[PDB]
Amino acid sequence: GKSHGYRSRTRYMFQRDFRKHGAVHLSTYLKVYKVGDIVDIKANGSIQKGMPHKFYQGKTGVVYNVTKSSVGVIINKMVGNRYLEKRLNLRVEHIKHSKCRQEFLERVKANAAKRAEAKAQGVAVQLKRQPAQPRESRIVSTEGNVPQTLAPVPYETFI
Amino acid sequence: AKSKNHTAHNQTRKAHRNGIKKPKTYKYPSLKGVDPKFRRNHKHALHGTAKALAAAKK
Amino acid sequence: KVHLVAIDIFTGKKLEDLSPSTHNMEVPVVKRNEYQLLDIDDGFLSLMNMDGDTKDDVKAPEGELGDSLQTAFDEGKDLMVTIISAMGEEAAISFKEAARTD
Amino acid sequence: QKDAKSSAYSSRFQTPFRRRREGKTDYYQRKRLVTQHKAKYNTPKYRLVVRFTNKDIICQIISSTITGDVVLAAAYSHELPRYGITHGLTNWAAAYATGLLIARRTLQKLGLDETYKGVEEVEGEYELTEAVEDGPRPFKVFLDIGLQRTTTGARVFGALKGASDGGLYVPHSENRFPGWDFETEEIDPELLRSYIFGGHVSQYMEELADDDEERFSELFKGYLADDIDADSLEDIYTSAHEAIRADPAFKPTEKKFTKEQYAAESKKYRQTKLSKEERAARVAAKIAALAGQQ
Amino acid sequence: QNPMRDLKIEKLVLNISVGESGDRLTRASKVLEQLSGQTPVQSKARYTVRTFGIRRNEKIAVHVTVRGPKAEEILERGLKVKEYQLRDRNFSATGNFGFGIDEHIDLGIKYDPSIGIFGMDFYVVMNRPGARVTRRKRCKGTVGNSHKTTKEDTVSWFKQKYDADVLDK
RNA sequence: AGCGCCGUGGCGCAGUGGAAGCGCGCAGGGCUCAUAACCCUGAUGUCCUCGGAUCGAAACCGAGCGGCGCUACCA
RNA sequence: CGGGGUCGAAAUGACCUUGACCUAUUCUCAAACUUUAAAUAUGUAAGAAGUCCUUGUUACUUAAUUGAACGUGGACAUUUGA
RNA sequence: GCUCAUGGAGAACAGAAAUCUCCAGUAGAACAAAAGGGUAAAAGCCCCCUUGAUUUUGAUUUUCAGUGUGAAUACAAACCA
RNA sequence: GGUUGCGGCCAUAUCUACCAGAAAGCACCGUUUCCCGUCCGAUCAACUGUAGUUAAGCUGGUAAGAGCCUGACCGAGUAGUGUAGUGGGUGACCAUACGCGAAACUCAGGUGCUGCAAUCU
Repeated sequence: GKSHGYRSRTRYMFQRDFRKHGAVHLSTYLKVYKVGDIVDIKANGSIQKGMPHKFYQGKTGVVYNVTKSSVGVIINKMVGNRYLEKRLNLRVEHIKHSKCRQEFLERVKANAAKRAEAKAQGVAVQLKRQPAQPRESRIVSTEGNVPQTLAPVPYETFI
Repeated sequence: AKSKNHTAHNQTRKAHRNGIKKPKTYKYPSLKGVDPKFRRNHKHALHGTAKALAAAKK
Repeated sequence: KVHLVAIDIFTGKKLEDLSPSTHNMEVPVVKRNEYQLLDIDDGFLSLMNMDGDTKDDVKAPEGELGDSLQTAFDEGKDLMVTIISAMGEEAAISFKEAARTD
Repeated sequence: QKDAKSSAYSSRFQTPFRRRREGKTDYYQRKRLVTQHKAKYNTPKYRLVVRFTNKDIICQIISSTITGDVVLAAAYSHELPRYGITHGLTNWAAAYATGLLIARRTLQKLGLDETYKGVEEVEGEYELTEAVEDGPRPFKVFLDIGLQRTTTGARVFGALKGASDGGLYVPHSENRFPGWDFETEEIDPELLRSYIFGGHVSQYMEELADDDEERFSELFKGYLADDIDADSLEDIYTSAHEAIRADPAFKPTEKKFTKEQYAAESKKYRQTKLSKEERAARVAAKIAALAGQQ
Repeated sequence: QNPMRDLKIEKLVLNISVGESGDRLTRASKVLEQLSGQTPVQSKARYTVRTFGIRRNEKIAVHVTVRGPKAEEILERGLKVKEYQLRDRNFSATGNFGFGIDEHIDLGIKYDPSIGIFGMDFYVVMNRPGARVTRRKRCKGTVGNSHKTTKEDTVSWFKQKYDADVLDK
């Protein structure tokens, strides 16, 4: 028979961890969650209530709703030829924040600081990120740094 | 007389023809699925603020 | 298709049938139960369980088994009798002596 | 031989948390207590922690953050003598008094004390600090006893009643204050008031005084020094409750010294780690002694 | 050094393992509580076997755990019936020890024909303080090996007490 | 080759998780001049082997070994 | 301390051998074992529906004009956020 | 409220295995079953009290046509433990 | 700096064997009338803080310590892997080009840090 269950092909996925079995630490509960918060999803198999599906394991979503011990999350899910909005009533043991979003907000306020300084002096912020541009010329010296000539090595069996 | 049981061949070409349109995200989304306590208070608060703004500009 | 031959058991009467190997055929939920033996009144077997002095039961199967059992009770040596409960049609089938627990 | 565990055992070993190795917390309970309805996002969950040493009581108002629990208030049997108790700094009555004290301290620093006065006229009955009308709700606080056996007739619940009388909305039930007859589910407020003002202690004093003066001298020795008796103890407890309601405002010590003087002596007396080079020296001396063939 | 690592007893315990259940076990319990002045505690099975003719949870035995001056009094009565002579084979690897005997009425009992006869297993747990440092709920800890107790120190204590000798091995 | 059944005393055949039944055979005694038959008596069963589950198996589920059976058609 | 062979009367007495168990060592392995752990594939963010400041609303929440959600007013442009 | 399997050391009958006591014991046990995850002041063992295995109907996830069935998740208003 | 309480991360924090411990604080400890629970005031409840001890717990230090953690200009740019080729080879397989890049091992280092409050020469 063919077996396709809610917790199928999930063994190593909800394997808790090595040397981290047992209970959960408390920042998982003391953290805070608001509408519009972006969150990651990894599931704690030690908490068999409020779980997500293995599809949503290791995924990312946005909050829309908040309750006693649980949080609403929106996800987009490919179904045939479209992305469908899917709403999950998850538990915070399985939730965590997205540090990408945190760092984005920090970049935002720093960009604002730059705009403030450039309102103070008119000094051409250039706020946008730019890639690792190709590098510029220079002169490398040789003092104490003579080039050692190298060449290949013969074939040794090494047994 | 057996047959071809299954294959995902050509499905992604079919999808990516006119495919994977992101869902149109909207301002002021559904307040369905939301905590009804919050729904109720949100209703009364909006009634209050509408009244207040109309009284500020009547 | 299968020819089947089985003996109706509360009567001792042969039953021959035949039917395809893949069609469904009914089975009861028969179970035998041991019971102790007390002073036999008229045909009601005077039995009991460990937690009950019950069983104004199946009325003395008339077979040679029944008569031999009557004689064994006449010479005592209590005989744990076994029955069966096929379709709620109870009947006694055999017995054994209390080799211990005299 | 048997007193040597395996490398694999010690490798695959998972520690518990620190406080659990030390036998001081139940993260089960701590979770149940500090975790909060996420609709109440940042509004904390205020515990009233109470703890019992030998020769002391502690009662604290505590909250919970991500770095550590955080404090508002405190209370101590070893500063009750400001408010007028000298002996029995771990008893039921002192527990009640500490709870009352920390309650009035909080309501002092938050102005809930004129409102939610609490209770002054005490008889020993079950009633909670029900809120005012058209006004701020009383301070909601939840008890935390750590590991101590919830059991009928304990100084922890004495402290709890002290807080509730001091004007804190702590939730509880009357089925553990002493005098709670089990089959006839009724509490005895007069017996409870006796335990408040020192009923059982005074009973012990009375019986020893009639029969066993040698134990009456061996212990209660400070009471002998102070010339105490079975009405003075009630009167001082009452006057001390009044003084607590008067000036609960936490006058601390003077400390006689400075932090870095305490630390100078402690660091002086301290030990210290044997560094890498002198570790090499240590092993080399071991070599030259023993591997030097005597 | 010896400030308060001085030795003492934690407990005596008396076990009786009746071959089966029944009035014999009840009578053994009656005997133990008649001696102790306090009620005993019965003991059920663990699993099943016919060689003894037993089953799981069938009340095979009884025991008691007692302490203090009463415990040591009962102990020295056991010793005087045992002529104050014991075995290093009987002593354990920790300092705890014991001995199994017959004829409990030797301890000075007004026998009754009902109670019958019962043999016994006395066992003795000695220690030093820190008992609750291991056996409490809070700030639990495993004692130091220095403060631990052992066969040799325990037998030395037991000999210098009573001047009562034991066997070689 | 595929599938199914069965292995219980010296023999044959029953046996249903709390723990082996019967007959014939065996042995002893007695009658008999002796053996039979006869009367009074007792005993005998790694339950095919290994492993498992079970608090515990002959039984209940795997591994193997054996004695059998059934399948084997349209060309 | 399983089997035993010997000294001998035997002795938790002595010796010898042999399967166990313990110790650390060694050779080889695992689709349904694993501490570890890639490559490739995969989710999300990279702003105007935004950021900040102020204060309006509510029967929600808070001990609390505290917080939450939605807003007023104002500011933040040319690089409005790779 | 306790901490299991197992091993070691003891205690008459009592032995390999009966009950009691001490040491270690990160789980090598147990949780109705299949297997897999999960769990050590517990979700295991014992003990106490109970009947939320209740009512109202809606939302959501899985299978998925985003139909049903089945199972589960998180809430609101009630009544209860 | 030490100690106590509530703690965050939950082994640099554990484990084993020893050594030491000013003060203060914890703790050990003393007692059973009172509420309370036990076969047993051992556990737990209550009383004194008196009788006494820092031996144990607790804190720290030692160990060419086991373990854990980190780093390596150690192994190893190896093994594996993505893409290309009318590349080689009988084939298994391999090399090359554009790219990513382990683990084990070997060696070196480290052995809890820290928040709120209170307290100690």
